[PDB]
Amino acid sequence: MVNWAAVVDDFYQELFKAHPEYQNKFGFKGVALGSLKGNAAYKTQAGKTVDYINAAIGGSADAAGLASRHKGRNVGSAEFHNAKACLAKACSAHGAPDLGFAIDDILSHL
Ligand code: HEM
Repeated sequence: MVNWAAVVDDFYQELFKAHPEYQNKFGFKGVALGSLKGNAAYKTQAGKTVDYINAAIGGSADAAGLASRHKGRNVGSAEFHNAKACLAKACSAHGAPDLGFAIDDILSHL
């Protein structure tokens, strides 16, 4: 099966490398990027991200609800466009399909 967990790990490496300040909104704020896999807050967040991807592909994802939740953290369209780029890189590095369609669905509610 597609190793979405590995894709997600690379995604966060790309995301926080390009936009380190985004990491301050998370429970693993301040943690060195190279050590995130050993952080409990990160493990939970990564798991939820993997789940969301599998839900988008599976057809059960609630893109409107995820979009609203992000707005509730002052995360909007600009951040998701940046994320779209980081995720494309991560997908490509693992021979996984691009997930732009899934991010676009979230964007349609931002
Ligand atoms: C590919 C793009 C993204 C995906 C698939 C994604 C997915 C998710 C998911 C599934 C959750 C859990 C929501 C829940 O528990 O109901 C979450 C939470 C969150 N996301 Fe994202 N997200 C993305 C982009 C971003 C970006 C660019 C930021 C910028 C800061 C961000 C900030 C947050 C924050 C602060 C939380 C809450 C963390 C917490 O509860 O400790 N997200 N995201």
